[PDB]
Amino acid sequence: MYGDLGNKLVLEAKRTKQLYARSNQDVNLPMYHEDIIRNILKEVSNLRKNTEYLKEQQQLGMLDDKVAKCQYFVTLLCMERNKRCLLAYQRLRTDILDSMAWNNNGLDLMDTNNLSHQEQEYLKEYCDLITDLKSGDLVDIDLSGSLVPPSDVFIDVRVLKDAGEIQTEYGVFNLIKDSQFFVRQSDVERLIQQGYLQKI
Amino acid sequence: VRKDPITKEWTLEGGALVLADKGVCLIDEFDKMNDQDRTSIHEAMEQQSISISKAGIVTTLQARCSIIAAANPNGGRYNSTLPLAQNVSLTEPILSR
Amino acid sequence: NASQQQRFSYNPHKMQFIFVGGIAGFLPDIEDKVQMFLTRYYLTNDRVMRNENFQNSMSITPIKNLLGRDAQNFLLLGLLNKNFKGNWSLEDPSGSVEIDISQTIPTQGHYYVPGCMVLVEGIYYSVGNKFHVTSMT
Amino acid sequence: EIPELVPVGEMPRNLTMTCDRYLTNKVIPGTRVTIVGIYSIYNSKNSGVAIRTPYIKILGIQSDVETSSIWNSVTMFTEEEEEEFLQLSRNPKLYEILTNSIAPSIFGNEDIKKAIVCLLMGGSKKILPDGMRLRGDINVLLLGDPGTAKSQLLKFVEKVSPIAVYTSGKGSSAAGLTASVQRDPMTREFYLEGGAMVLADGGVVCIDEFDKMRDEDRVAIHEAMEQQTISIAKAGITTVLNSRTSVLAAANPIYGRYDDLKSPGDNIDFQTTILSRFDMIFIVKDDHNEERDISIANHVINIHTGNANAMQNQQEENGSEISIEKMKRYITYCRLKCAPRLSPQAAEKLSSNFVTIRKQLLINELESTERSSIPITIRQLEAIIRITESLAKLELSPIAQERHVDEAIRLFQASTMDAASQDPSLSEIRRFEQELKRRLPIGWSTSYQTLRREFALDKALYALEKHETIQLRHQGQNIYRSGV
Amino acid sequence: TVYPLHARSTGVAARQMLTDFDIRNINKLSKKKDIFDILSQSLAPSIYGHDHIKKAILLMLMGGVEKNLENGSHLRGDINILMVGDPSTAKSQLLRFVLNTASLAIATTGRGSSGVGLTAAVTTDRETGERRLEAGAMVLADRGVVCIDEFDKMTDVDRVAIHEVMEQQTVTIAKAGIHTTLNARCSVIAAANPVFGQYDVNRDPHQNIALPDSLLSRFDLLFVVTDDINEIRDRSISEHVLRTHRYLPPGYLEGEPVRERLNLSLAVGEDTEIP
Amino acid sequence: MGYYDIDDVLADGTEFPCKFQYDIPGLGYLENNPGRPITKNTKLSLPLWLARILAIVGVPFVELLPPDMFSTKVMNAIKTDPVALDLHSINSHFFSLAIKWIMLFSEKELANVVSELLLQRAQELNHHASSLSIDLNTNIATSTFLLKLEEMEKEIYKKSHESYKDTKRWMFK
Amino acid sequence: KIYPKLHQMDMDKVSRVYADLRRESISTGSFPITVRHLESILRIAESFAKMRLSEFVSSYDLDRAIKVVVDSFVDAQKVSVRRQLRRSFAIYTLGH
Amino acid sequence: MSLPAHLQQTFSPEEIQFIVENEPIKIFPRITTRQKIRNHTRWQLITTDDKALNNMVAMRSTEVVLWIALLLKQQSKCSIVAPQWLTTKELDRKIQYEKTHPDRFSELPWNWLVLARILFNKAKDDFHDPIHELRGKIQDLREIRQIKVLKGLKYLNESHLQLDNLSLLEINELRPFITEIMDKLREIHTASLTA
Ligand SMILES: Nc1ncnc2c1ncn2[C@@H]1O[C@H](COP(=O)(O)OP(=O)(O)OP(O)(O)=S)[C@@H](O)[C@H]1O
Ligand SMILES: Nc1ncnc2c1ncn2[C@@H]1O[C@H](COP(=O)(O)OP(=O)(O)O)[C@@H](O)[C@H]1O
Ligand SMILES: [Mg+2]
Ligand SMILES: [Mg+2]
Repeated sequence: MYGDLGNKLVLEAKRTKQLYARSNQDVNLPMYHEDIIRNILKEVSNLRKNTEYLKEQQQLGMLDDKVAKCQYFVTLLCMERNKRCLLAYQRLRTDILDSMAWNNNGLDLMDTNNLSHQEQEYLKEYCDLITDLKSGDLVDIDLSGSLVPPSDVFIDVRVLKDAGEIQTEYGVFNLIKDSQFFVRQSDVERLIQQGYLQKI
Repeated sequence: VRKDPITKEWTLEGGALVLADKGVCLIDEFDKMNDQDRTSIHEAMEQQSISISKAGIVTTLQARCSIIAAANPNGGRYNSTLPLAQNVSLTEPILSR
Repeated sequence: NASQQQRFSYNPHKMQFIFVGGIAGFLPDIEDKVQMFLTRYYLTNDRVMRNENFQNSMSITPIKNLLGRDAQNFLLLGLLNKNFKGNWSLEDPSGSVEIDISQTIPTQGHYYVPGCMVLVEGIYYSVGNKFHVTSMT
Repeated sequence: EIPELVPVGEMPRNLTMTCDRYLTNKVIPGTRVTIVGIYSIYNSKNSGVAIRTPYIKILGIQSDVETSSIWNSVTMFTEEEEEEFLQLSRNPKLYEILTNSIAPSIFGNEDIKKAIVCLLMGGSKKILPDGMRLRGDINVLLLGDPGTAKSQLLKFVEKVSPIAVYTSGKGSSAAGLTASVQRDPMTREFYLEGGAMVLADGGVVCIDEFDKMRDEDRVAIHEAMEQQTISIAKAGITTVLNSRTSVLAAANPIYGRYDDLKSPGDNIDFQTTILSRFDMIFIVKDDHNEERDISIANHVINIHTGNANAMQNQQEENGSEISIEKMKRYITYCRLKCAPRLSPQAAEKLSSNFVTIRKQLLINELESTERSSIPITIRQLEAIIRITESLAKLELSPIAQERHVDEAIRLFQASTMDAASQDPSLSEIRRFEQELKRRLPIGWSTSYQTLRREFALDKALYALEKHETIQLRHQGQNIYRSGV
Repeated sequence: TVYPLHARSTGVAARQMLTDFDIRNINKLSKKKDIFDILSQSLAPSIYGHDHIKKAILLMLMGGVEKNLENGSHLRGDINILMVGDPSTAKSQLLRFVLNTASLAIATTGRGSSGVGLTAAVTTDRETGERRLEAGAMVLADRGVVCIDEFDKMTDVDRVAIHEVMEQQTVTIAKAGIHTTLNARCSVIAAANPVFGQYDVNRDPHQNIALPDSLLSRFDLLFVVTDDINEIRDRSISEHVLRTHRYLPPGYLEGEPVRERLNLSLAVGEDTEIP
Repeated sequence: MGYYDIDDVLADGTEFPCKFQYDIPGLGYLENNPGRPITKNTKLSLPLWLARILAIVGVPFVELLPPDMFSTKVMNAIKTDPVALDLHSINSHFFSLAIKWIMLFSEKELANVVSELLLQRAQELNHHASSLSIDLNTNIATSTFLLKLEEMEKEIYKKSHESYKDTKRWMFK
Repeated sequence: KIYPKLHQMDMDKVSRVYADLRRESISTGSFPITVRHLESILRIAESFAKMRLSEFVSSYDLDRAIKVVVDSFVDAQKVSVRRQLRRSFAIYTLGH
Repeated sequence: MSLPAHLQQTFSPEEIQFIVENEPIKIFPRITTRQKIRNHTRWQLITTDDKALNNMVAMRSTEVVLWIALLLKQQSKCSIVAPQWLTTKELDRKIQYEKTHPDRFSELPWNWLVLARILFNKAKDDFHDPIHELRGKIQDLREIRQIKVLKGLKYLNESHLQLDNLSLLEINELRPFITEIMDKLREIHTASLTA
């Protein structure tokens, strides 16, 4: 019918869904399916033009209520179905973007070519919105922090990537590669999340 | 392979290159064997393994032989004025072994 | 300066990537010569895919797609050049085809020279593997 | 017993074994297993005194190729190793990793290793609604001069592939390659016993010394290679078995060396029918190049003087190679997980390339006035399709893009078009050479359009370029007398 | 109970039940001016070209009427088709289609079939313990078709049997003290290759085929197929084959292997128009 | 039945056998004849998102025929051996479509069968989800049963198996 | 009871000998010189090392194998080119 | 989104351990923070009672929140007292209760699995009974309770369910299955009752 392109789109969205589910490879959203989006959007334009063509032909012509109502109704239903497929695909991409932003606000701010201009702007402003939340009133708690409960206060860590020297709250950490620390889990959480320290 | 006269099923028995495994196989008058008999030692002389897939018996025997063959030039006399390939009827795949 | 700009190579599908060492660090590599015209063709093709279809809606068929077709009409975007045999032709990333320039009506508001990328239109003929161009702009 | 464990000059010895309950239907013929059993004794009544037939009662079987079917016709891959395979498939250089790990001791032969990777992965099988099915296995033929390591490649493929059978062309019969009708000694009833092409079902069969097969034995492979079914009508049996095997056959042109002086059809004694099945027909040649000979010698010496056992291990641990036990699992996973299908843009490229290939073959046949020994047919278009799908499969990509099409086209041009392009009127050639030698001076150049005006295909210019007396320099628009 | 599912359709009998609606539709379609063209072109949609071979195959599927004349005369009503041509011209895919479509088809190959295996084998019964005949691959196909692929590869000793069958449509057995005459009223469709690799138009169509004329005379139609290298036809065939290779089954995702379970046995037993 | 639920979106886009009731003019855009209209009493396969609406608005335009996936043969198969039924081949979204059909037609008998089917199959998928492989240094039955689950049960199994695996990993850490 | 090893060797000499053998095989010759004839030098050197019951192939056991292989190659050539081939290969059999 | 998929409607077992760690437990201190009649920093916490911490006397049993008892047990500065239900006699009594009443669960505390795991890992030397036997009885109780659960998940109707005396970890691991099968059997029922 008319939703076959939309059906393929939501099938690909399902793939992205399970794709990113897969444990936690924090996979990058498969590059936007621009080509399928363009075709279905063009498919919508043809349907809208058909409604415009039928409506003007109904006025000048002698068209009974039956066909004038039914053809318009079917075209409207097809357009709604295409809208739903597009909306589902976009909403899944938006949800994955939100998850990535929340998890990586403490990890990294990143290939970004997989995102359309609208999605790039959305992510760029969403990071700012998250930072606004982390500073308005809930500044005492780190709203972007880890959601795993803080079981043990003191942990030992191993430096993966050399980072020279980094100043902590009171003293300083000399992040010599392949050197093991024994420090409080509080002041190394960001480094562990980023990917500089490894153990626990 | 042969049909065992007592048990009546196909069984595999080795030949010269298996009876001479990890030894030497001596082939006198190399150039006078039939071509379709001389080509049968191509695998056992380089890969040192006889591959048999006849009568439902798919197996690869082992023949770590060392062929020493005595040949005889075309016409009975070695013509020193001609290259080696023109003095024998053997081809490159068997001369390279 | 010409030596201090940003290397912008266009990923053929849809991307304008960024690329950004010794005494002979300025010497171009062979692949640079290979892709010198490919990048230019990709840029012109993107320009056409943005302007022509939204303004004029015949599609652009790659030259390799003209082989089995006998007398159909095609719109080719190719680099006008002279074959080693001495006859004009269009070069495309997918291939090349000789063009019969006789009985052609060109847009008079342009300079047409070998090496310029043109938009020819005509009927392919498999009898001699030639593209009888009608209007090229 | 293992062929590498039999004593000197001894036949392999069988041993009856019994499974029970959950250890049944666990292995298939041809698989290598390690058994933990009780070496027991039973007195079968079927010729000495007080003799007892020995057997082993199995208490545990530890195959290395999965259970009946492959992974029991499904996926029995632990989650950690499945995640490892997924991580591997995302490697941007996975193709180079797989190529570099196919017979690491064989120097060069990059194209053959790539084709072997494609053969191991295989295409995607299709079953259309109307009933006819399209095979998804790649057959590769390796013609060429002796000493080019074809048999070593075949022996390695017999190891890396999860299911493989190695057979020689000489010692192999038609009834022993496909299916042998045998008479049961007890019940007097005929029954089939599978051959090499049935044991290697779902895998690859390596037929070394292909050209030595008897003419009536090589024909039996014709159906089992394309239709992938074996039809038997013997002794009151009428069955159509299945053999979904890829055939990797190594052959030898007549006269041993290629002998390019002779016609390309004279070197190859295979019929057109048999040659059409093979997807890629490699014709390798001994270059006799000094700079390459030094490299080959230095590589082989390193192989001999123990340096391989260190260099290969270091490369494998570096991540630029894959061990056999890991590539085998990856191949099984890819074959049971992904079956890519072509994108429309890929299909357009494949069609437009098939037309070009057939046009080139037509013009070569017209020039030579003799049918080409190497055929190009619709089966070769399906060959390019299968190569594309295998290239996509090794990356676990569900859809084959134009990158895979470009690489499959390159592989086909490097193997079958190269095999078919081999070339050995004469008066016209002599006249052209003489007239251009006398007219065009020794040190100057003339443009080719001018030579065309003077006048054809003009292979004389290419022949002269071989003799280094002329030289096409300005992108083929200038013919320059190089100095001879 | 014995439930005869057949016809390779996995759940229906060889004699498929005909509903009154189906018979009405069949009669309606029989009135079309070009019913023959529709039925022929609908045979093997995946095989581009070969329209005349498809028409001949369809005519063979419903063979002519068989005349049991007096004085022992017997005019066979079965059509035999031989297809000889260049490699990879769908000579064997057409045979496979006939196997998958005909109500009773038996697959045979030149190499993998002997005369005993094609006519009758004198084996011994085990339940009773006595000599008995076992029907061969071409007596089992009685009132059916036999798809002999790679026809020319049959050995001469194994080719006299099919010669006799196509001659008089009965095999005769005179071994092990058995004198019977089994009935083999089958229509043979065979695919053969030229004597050389490919068909040679410079020679008569006798030295191209490696079969005796006394055997080619029993084939109603001898179709010669040539893989002529064109440019328009090559483009058409390539497009058709690529369309075929992109086919995706209904209940399957893209890039998912086509696993087969065939567990359609949800129940055991019976449980104008111009297309 | 969420709007953005991809499982529901895909379930909606499944063809259903339905005969027409009016000689409707001008339709059939992709129904084999774009310009030419659709005749009355014509049997056609339509997506559920279309046939559902077309079977209520109006005598309704389209009459919905009993699909094969709910035929008496499938019902007998369900009532016979619910665990050993290859419901993935019958329909990858069998349960969502069954729920939609019950909602549309208020079928108090199809629901009473599909609920028992769901319970009986839930027992077995819990058995398979709560059995975790232990390394001494996947089962055949588990892998051959996981091939016979729809897209709904394949998510319940994934969630429950992940929960059991997390509990095991925490307890034995 | 002996399996000599090729640890101490000059792979450059063997590589040069093999390259020269192939170059003279392709032009003015007919004896096929493949990689098998490169491995033949190593195998003959190992046999010579076995003769002395040595567990390591010495330089003498390699020079002798090279001499054996080049002599077998040269003596099978036509008498017209045999003198030139012997003169060309003399630099590898220095010492005997 | 903000909350990951695996944390949607359930608790990760780490969060269950976090919840359990807030319950008070009885300890034998190895230090003494009780200021004498004749400086020092007091705990002055905000989510629990600091009174029992500023008044610790060595080898005088007090009650502190579990996550603090573990923190002190990280050093040698306390000794966690096993709860009375975590002895061989009481575990045998509970096992006998389970084997005697095949329709209802035993009255084990809601945190018995989590507490047993935590105490076995961090306080392995504070049990009056051999820990190799306490583990073997905890596992037996878990097995019996798993058998009873699998035979009650056979009563997953669409109205309700009474899982009396079930622990917290067992409920947490059964939540995504029970609460998603009952949802489907309820959706089917409501679809049928659309009249
Ligand atoms: N490129 C190479 N790299 C490494 N070893 C090689 C190479 N080429 C040849 N060899 C060696 O040379 C020998 C070649 O023997 P095989 O490969 O078994 O015979 P073949 O190459 O198949 O030639 P045939 O079978 O007589 S036509 C083996 O010992 C190989 O290890
Ligand atoms: N006319 C055609 N149309 C479509 N496919 C064809 C055609 N001819 C050959 N093929 C393809 O060639 C492949 C092999 O054909 P095959 O049956 O082996 O022919 P033959 O038996 O004569 O070699 C088939 O997979 C088929 O798809
Ligand atoms: Mg070999
Ligand atoms: Mg055929």
